[PDB]
Amino acid sequence: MIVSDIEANALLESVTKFHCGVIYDYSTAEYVSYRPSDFGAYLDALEAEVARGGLIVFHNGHKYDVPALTKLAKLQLNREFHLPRENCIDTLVLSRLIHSNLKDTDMGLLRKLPGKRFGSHALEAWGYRLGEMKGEYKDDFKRMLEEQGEEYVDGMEWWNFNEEMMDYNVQDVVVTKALLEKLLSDKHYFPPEIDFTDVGYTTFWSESLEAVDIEHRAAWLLAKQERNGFPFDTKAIEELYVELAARRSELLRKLTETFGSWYQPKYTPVEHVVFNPSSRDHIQKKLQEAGWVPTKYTDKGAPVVDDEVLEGVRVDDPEKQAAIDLIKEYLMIQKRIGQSAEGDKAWLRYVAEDGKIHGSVNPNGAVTGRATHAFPNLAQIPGVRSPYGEQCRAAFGAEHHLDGITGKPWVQAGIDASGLELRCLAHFMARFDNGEYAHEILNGDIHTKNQIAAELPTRDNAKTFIYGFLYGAGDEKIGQIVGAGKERGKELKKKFLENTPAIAALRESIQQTLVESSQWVAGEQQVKWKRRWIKGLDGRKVHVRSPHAALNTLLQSAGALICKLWIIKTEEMLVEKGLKHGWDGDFAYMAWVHDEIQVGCRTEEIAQVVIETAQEAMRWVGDHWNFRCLLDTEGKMGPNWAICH
Amino acid sequence: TYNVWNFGESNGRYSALTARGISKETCQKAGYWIAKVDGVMYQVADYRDQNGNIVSQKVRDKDKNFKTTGSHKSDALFGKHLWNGGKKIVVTEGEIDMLTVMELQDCKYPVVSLGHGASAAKKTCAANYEYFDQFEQIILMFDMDEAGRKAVEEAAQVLPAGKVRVAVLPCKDANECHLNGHDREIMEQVWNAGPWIPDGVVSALSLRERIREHLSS
Amino acid sequence: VFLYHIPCDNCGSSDGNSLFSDGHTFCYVCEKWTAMTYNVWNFGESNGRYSALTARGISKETCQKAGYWIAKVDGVMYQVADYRDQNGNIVSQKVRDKDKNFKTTGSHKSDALF
RNA sequence: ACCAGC
Ligand SMILES: Cc1cn([C@H]2C[C@H](O)[C@@H](COP(=O)(O)OP(=O)(O)OP(=O)(O)O)O2)c(=O)[nH]c1=O
Ligand SMILES: [Mg+2]
Ligand SMILES: [Mg+2]
Ligand SMILES: [Zn+2]
Repeated sequence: MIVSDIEANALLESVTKFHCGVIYDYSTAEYVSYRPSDFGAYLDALEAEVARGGLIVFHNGHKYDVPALTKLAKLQLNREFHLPRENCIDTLVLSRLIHSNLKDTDMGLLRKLPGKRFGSHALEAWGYRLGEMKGEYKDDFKRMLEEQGEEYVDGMEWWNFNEEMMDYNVQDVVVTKALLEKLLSDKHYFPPEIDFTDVGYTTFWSESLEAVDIEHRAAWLLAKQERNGFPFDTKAIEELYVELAARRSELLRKLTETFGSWYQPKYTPVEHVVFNPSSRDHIQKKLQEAGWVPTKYTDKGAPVVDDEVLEGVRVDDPEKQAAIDLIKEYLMIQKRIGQSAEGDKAWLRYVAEDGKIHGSVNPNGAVTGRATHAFPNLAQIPGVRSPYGEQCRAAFGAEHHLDGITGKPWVQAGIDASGLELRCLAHFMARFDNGEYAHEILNGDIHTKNQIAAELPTRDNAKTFIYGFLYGAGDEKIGQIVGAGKERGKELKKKFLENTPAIAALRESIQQTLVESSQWVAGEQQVKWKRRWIKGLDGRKVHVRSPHAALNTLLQSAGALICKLWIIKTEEMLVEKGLKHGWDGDFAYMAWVHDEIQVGCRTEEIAQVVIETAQEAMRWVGDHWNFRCLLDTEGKMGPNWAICH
Repeated sequence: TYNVWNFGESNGRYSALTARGISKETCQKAGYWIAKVDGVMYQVADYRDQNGNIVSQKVRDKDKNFKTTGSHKSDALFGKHLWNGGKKIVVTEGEIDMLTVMELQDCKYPVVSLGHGASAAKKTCAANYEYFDQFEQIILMFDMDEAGRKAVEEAAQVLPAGKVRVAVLPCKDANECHLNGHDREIMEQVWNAGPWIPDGVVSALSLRERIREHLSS
Repeated sequence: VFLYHIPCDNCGSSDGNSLFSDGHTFCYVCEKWTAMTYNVWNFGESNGRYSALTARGISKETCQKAGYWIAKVDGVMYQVADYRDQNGNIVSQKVRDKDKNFKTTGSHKSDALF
């Protein structure tokens, strides 16, 4: 087992130069350094470590280091170099699953961290936590160039090579080894009967928990689909931007003549301030003097202003009744502009040269093992039920990537699971009601007959209502879904509670398992804990933040892992079938939101093979962990991501 | 503008160059130093006469501006005072190139620099004709730009014939090739460069394909 | 750039205040933010006010971000625009009124932009 | 505090 690091010229997008590399060994204990002219010897040492049957340790290796090696081995000295995934291990993957809760333990330590590293899984943060850090590189470099005449306001301190970069690389691999000796010192994930510094690639994975393999495979898959990208249309979204930019310039000239300007107190200094529809304070003052009583006070001195109070509002002047709809439309168009093009993290400022968008996908960002998305966020664009929703999802299509050998568009297949957490709930409480609850779920659609038996107008309101009622609501927040008072909210809870009397029994069992005593305060709550963590489906310690949300962190944390194994198995079957992954192959992963997957492929027969093998992969997921239920998905075929939602 | 800035009154200090790759020994040998006046650290270059008398300063700031201390002479060369003889000189375009060549040769060859640049190089090479007579070979080292080609073409007219040889570089000039690690390819250009051929005259044998091309038109 | 959330002190909320890399905080609930002539005219001396133009239509924030401010000196109304440099300092000014009295104060360069 | 998602 070796521990190595890299230094490059820039990020993974455009990397063209190797600088230095330090390899430390657990068999000879040598700081084997390398040079810019010694990159071939570095690759020979890595291939000798691969061929002997060992493991190579990196930090953020799946996302950054391994494709940088693969690119620099080809574009500098023209030789193929591929690392197997069963030999490369990462320390940033292990930092997220053992220590999955840093924001709830960073206080009391902030005396150590400067403040900018608050809850950071970066290696400099752990160097500050392990108290092994002989200064920084960026700040010392900036201080050196401010000591010299030439200043460097850019902040990309990886152009030239020197010896200080070698010294901080040695410091970086020392910090990496210091993180690895602590992260391997856990007893719940690694059994304390064998040393993990001398085992092969068939022993380190097969003599530990299942959670350490699935997370590294998911990190490999998510780094690969991050490297793949997502096709995007530039002209169709500029047409939308030039469409809805001349709309808010009409909604301000027409509106300020209705709601006039006024003087505001700054001998008494006054100012001539005009109506700003973006502020929620001016609209409140203009609805006070228009003859309206809010009858709703969330704040201690101010009413609430949102979409549900601007619908049931009546004034005497009939012009303001039509103007409030224009105010709501202006706020919607303002949010559309802020999300689409004019935002700091907008769509048009993260488009690559090949017309694609590469988004950061964090595999373990939530406290319940749910993956998050950032820079940009591709899982929060408006749906088809929202206004200007179909015109946005038509641009995020897979038919905008012509093939490089034929010049033809491709076909997008989107596969969603229906009733995931509600079927997992039937899996958990099957030992209480003897398992006659998951049979009605398999008998037709559950949300349709729930809508019929609950007289909700839409299926979406019923799907919102059932997960509102299930995850610990109140008396008014689920009466707010139907718009009635607390009496209907009480009678619907008494209706849906007496149907299946196994939810309260499972809740009482979980409360008897976790908590033992709970002292009550009139303004707080003092809870003496007994077991803070919950064993998951793979022995992972799932953290609990609040005791009345234990059903939440027991349900959705067990629902993400089956999807995380299913997205692995649905390509492990296709690779063994004899297909090819990548843009020059047969299929390519594009987007993985919490429920559905979006794959893009060349011909429709490949989409048929994918939609056939997805059910078999989901069946293997349901069979591998011995589930009492029967899992099922549903797929759609189309040109873009407006039909396949 | 005022006077020659002394290092004592301006808090002079000899340091290295991290962003360009020059240690403090070369700037100690030459006299390119750093003043701390008005808060902002100013870079400043020193000019000397043949005997060693300080005659001119070149003041540059953090934001690429120029400041002359007074009467800038036409025979002002950066590095002329240190060497008074030799068989092979290298004339650099700027001032960091001469320090870069001093770094890669351990202070062996007589290497100087210009005082005007590529704009008024012909006047300062015509006014320094008597200094180049005591030498045996001259290696012109200019930028790989259109202005650099114009300077190496037109400034090589007032020079003595038979002693001018021009080297080529893959970078902009020698300093980025020092930064990109091309320290072996520059020494061959110092030792074996190309003579003063491409002025505009052609050979009788080099046209053999091109006359064919006009024969195929 | 945004980093994370801190509990506010004015509104007293838990996730209302946000911390930035520049050192300033901003709360979303309480809305509190923390941290010729040859003479360039001073802003506070000539009664500088960021008034929004009414007859043609320009918001106040554009006049704040551009530096086009109204002076009320000598009982009249002037519209002073400011020309700056790359360093972030006022280089020159332009004065415009109803009679279009072009009184360009300061060192007006030949390559001045806005 | 608001908006969107699953
Ligand atoms: C809308 C919503 C869904 N969820 C859960 C329910 C699901 O397990 C997952 C995604 O929900 P959905 O995909 O919207 O619902 P579904 O998969 O049960 O049905 P279908 O595919 O036929 O439309 O997230 C919440 O926890 N809170 C929510 O507000
Ligand atoms: Mg690294
Ligand atoms: Mg679904
Ligand atoms: Zn606040």
